[PDB]
Amino acid sequence: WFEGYDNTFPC
Amino acid sequence: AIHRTQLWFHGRISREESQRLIGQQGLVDGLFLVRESQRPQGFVLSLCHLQKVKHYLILPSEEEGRLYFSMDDGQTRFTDLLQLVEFHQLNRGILPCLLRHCCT
Amino acid sequence: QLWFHGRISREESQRLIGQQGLVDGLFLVRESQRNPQGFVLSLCHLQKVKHYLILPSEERLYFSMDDGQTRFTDLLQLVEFHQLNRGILPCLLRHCC
Repeated sequence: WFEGYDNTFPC
Repeated sequence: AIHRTQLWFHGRISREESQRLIGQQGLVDGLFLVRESQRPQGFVLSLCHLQKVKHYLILPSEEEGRLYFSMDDGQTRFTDLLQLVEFHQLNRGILPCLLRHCCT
Repeated sequence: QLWFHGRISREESQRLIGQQGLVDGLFLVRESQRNPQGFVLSLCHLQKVKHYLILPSEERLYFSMDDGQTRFTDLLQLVEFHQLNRGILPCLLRHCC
């Protein structure tokens, strides 16, 4: 993720 | 710099302004624009899905020694924003829907 | 046994990897803080260190770096798998820090 954004992917 | 020739590119506008613009054009699913991040070589893809504007960070990295862009910390990489957009018109990748309509 | 560094900070891992050459595929696994359950895969690519969360869940206990798409019964299996295959990674793991 990126705090403050809606990105969702393998962390 | 070719992204400047694209109509979905709004250069440096705020998140609030991007959600007003997407609103103005009717909050259609896949309505989208690309803009500058407020603090460089970084960008945000603002995309409407289910009547909500979501914001996807696009960050630059180097590589021997040429820049590319990514939304997933380098798992998927693009030479420039046009390539990224064109990819995501056909493939959702990390996004919740396809990029369907340019927000001018 | 080499690649598991028990608990060390993120920075500490960046410094360890750093002083071993910042080479491609240089890696280590550590416990996170917190999630005592959680782990992190610290991996060097292009003289840059990245950190990949490894989270456990239950179906049967398993670990994943990508919310259940790719599962491993323990950490060793995940490592061995990623010596051959990239998975979500930028390069293979080949050197133990």
